[PDB]
Amino acid sequence: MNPFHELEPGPEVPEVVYALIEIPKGSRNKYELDKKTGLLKLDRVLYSPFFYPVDYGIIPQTWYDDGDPFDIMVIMREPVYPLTIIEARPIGIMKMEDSGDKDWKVLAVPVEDPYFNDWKDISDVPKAFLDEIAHFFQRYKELQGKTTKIEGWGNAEEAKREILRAIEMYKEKFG
Amino acid sequence: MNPFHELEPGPEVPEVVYALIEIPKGSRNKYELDKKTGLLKLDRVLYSPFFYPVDYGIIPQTWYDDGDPFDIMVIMREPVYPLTIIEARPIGIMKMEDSGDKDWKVLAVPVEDPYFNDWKDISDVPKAFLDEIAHFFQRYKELQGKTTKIEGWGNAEEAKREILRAIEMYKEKFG
Amino acid sequence: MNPFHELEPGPEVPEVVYALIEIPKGSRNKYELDKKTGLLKLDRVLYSPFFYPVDYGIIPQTWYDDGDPFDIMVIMREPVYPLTIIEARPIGIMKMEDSGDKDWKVLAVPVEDPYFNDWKDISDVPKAFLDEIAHFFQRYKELQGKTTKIEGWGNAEEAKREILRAIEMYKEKFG
Amino acid sequence: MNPFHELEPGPEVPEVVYALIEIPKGSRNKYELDKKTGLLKLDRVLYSPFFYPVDYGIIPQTWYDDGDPFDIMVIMREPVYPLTIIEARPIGIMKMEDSGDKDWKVLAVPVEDPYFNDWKDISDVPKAFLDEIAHFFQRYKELQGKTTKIEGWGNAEEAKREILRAIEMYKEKFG
Amino acid sequence: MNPFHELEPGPEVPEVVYALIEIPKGSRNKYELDKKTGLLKLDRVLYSPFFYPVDYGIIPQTWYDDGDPFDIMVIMREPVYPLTIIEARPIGIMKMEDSGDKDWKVLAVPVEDPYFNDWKDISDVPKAFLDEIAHFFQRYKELQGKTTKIEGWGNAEEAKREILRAIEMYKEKFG
Amino acid sequence: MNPFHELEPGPEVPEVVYALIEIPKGSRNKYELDKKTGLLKLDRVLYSPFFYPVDYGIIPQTWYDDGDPFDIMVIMREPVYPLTIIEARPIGIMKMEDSGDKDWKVLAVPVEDPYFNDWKDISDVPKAFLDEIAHFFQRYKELQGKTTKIEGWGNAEEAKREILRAIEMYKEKFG
Ligand SMILES: [Mn+2]
Ligand SMILES: [Mn+2]
Ligand SMILES: [Mn+2]
Ligand SMILES: [Mn+2]
Ligand SMILES: [Mn+2]
Ligand SMILES: [Mn+2]
Repeated sequence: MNPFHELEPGPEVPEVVYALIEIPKGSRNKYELDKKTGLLKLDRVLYSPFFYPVDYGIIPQTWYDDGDPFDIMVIMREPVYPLTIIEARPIGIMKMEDSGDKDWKVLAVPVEDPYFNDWKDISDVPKAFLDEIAHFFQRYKELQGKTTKIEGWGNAEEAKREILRAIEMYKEKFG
Repeated sequence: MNPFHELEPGPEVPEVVYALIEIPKGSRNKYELDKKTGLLKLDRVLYSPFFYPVDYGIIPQTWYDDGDPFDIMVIMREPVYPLTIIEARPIGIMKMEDSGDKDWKVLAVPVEDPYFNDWKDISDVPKAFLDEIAHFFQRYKELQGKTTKIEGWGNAEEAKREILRAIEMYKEKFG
Repeated sequence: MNPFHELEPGPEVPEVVYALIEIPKGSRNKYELDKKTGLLKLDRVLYSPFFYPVDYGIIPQTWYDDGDPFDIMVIMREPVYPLTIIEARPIGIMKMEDSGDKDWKVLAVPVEDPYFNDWKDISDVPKAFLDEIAHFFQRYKELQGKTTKIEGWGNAEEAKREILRAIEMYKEKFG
Repeated sequence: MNPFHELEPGPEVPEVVYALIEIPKGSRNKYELDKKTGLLKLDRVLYSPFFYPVDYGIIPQTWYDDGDPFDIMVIMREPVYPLTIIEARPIGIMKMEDSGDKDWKVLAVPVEDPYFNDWKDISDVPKAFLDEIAHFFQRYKELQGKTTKIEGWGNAEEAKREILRAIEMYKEKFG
Repeated sequence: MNPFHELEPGPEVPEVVYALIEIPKGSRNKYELDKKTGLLKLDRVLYSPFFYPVDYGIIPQTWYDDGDPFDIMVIMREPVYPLTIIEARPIGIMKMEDSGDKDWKVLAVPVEDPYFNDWKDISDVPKAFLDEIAHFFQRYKELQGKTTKIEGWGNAEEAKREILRAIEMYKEKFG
Repeated sequence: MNPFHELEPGPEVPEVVYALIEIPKGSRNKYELDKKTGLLKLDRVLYSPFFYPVDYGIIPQTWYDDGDPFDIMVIMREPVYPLTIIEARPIGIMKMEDSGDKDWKVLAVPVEDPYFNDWKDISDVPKAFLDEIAHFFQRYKELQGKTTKIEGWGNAEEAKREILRAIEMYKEKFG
């Protein structure tokens, strides 16, 4: 029972996808779905006193250029628990490379929080909030000798194209 | 692996049942067991700044008039995590309709918290605490245009009859 | 010393005011400044499982129609501690009556959280969030038999005029 | 100003007293009012992984056999912040000796939490909860080599007589 | 899907084992893996206001003298969620009997928290921290009439011998 | 009264100093004592999702090259509340420049937490923890366009000399 393989990418792809959350906002512990058992695993404790600024996880049945499930960041007011599924509306995409392939990350809002009803595109997000997320990813591995370049942000349409591409990559890899 | 179908309704039905908790007390996020995978899912974020006043979930292998597993509310001092099983003693039952069928909810205490040892019936609960729970359910969907009528509270015996009825409903539906 | 009397209403009244916080967002306990002494006092525990949706306090050296210091609600991502001073930009005002008294409340954002840099008027707030604040005040005293009437929301300009009026009422009262 | 000296012992002594809280329920840090100044001070960190089971503080303008202000324990569902004033109804008293000193402690409920409306005497408290409070004081200083003797619990009447006695000791000491 | 049987004892036994956490540090609720379904279950609420001083759980595919999976205590700065796997370096072992067979417990640190990089043996732990853990286990069931004798602490080498013995016990019992 | 002016620098200067805490570990809100009044004020919300890695405050009756009270960082397992006094043993000093000003900060442990009994100098601190504190100050104002230079860490002896120097600067400034 590995929810990464068992759940479909979403109920109305790519307008609404499922986000399987691994890390709640506010966590300094970096969790991930164990590849084998699908249990939650501690990947590492961040080397710096930083916390995930968003609920962070993966879209089920996706694969990406970086050889991982496609990352998704969901803006939740109250963080969820790890392994919670959220119906999420993609509104943009963070463009970054940590190495050699794209490690881009979808930015999304919960469909079922009315607070975010008018958040439909990247332009709807407060600039300082985008800058805080980009900064987190730019620096959170700095003490691990890792450097990352944030290229910028793409819009909702680009996010949705990339989601479809990641769904196709998963089908091509696993069938 | 869906714990709703896999776990028995309880170790000594209906004097002690299992409560599979979906929502810890204090949550504004309304979680539920995903029908298909049995993973935790965000159903919605409550539209108002209210929090679940009890640990809330379902009794495994039950079905009810409203076409859902039978709801159970467990009074915990320290909330549990979602998907935690609690051995629970039914002490009463909240009578309400949100629509057209009974959406009644068992009120229970943890067998293994000695704080609640003398809580055996509805009359053992502070009146204001019952009124706070009823009020939560009366108003928590008010901004979703939903109206609910709380009829009142039934006693431990009535709660136990309803649990047995819900166990029979599940057997009749699924076998 | 009593901070309600010792602090000025703000550093750039009424464009920027001091909010002296009594109740952090997420509190079910209703604290209030004892103007006998400067000390935080538990006014009551809310009768329902509701939490303050905003950091809630008073503007120093103000008074109001309801015989209290003028209320201010500050939108904070991370709640502050009681008795914390926040430099706040008024962006609107909630118009409500409590138990027959005009009991309006300023809505404001923290000047020094860049997240809110572009919140400058009431139209900048998500409608669902305004609705949730109003609903809270509509229902939080319902089990206490008290009645509130929410009239609606005024804009930043009206909030600022009310601030000036409340500043004069303090002079009228104590001066 | 020093709130231990500036506040009265209560608004309706000894039926209702002020509890000036030093330690919120759930704290492992042992705070205490610095009666040099009014300020909260870290007295120590408990040597064991135990937490205060009650909101713990002092009654203003009291003194006691052990050379401290008279201790009061308030049963709060949601803990208050340190230095919060609570209007408290004494319902009993814990009789204990600390390091050879009479060090009894009032047990009280908040007047303004309707949850506790019918708690008026020591027989209203769950026995397991009384046991847990006593056990905490029995063992919390064990790694510090200190010995405590818990004698038992007295009723509301005895608590109130002790409150009056402690009020007179303050006059004897400072008056 | 029972993670106790499904996961291997560790990636580099016995230098690095997997710790499947049942109870996060700070919990008063005592959780355990349900024997049958492998869901988290509330075993009991501790009878005293004590909290687990470490993240507590089991090593997968182990069995011990006491007829349970072998216990492991992991020192985490930020507690994990129940059912999280942690790669853990054994540094010592708490020797205790609660009854008649050894109920010894491995003490470990997370490999992937650099804070603990130089914690490799029992001598690396602050004495007061060992004393706090031993005290917790000595007293936490005191109100349940249970008495426990803490014998002392063994070193990293002894911990590793015992882990290997527990791995062999599991193979002998289940195959 | 203003605790920065009313409290002495410590009970056994400079071996033991008072730390007046402004910011609890784990805070993203940057609080500071308003030396206009004694009151806690929100200075800003950090622009990045970082949290203070230490309990952060000032030493009473000190002043410094940067025109502020001398900064002190206290390593607390459980964070204290703002405005809490902690008796602290200096063990080292972080040497850094903020915006062109010498802005060094004492590192200290609480005298009354036995966990830290053997932390008496800078070599007693895990290197990763020193690195995480420095990194925090290296990057926490990066989105604010401010530059900091971390020089390194000095030992307990140097910290204590700096404390004496800062005590004299307060006399120079106010005396
Ligand atoms: Mn990726
Ligand atoms: Mn139902
Ligand atoms: Mn008002
Ligand atoms: Mn005493
Ligand atoms: Mn064992
Ligand atoms: Mn400085």
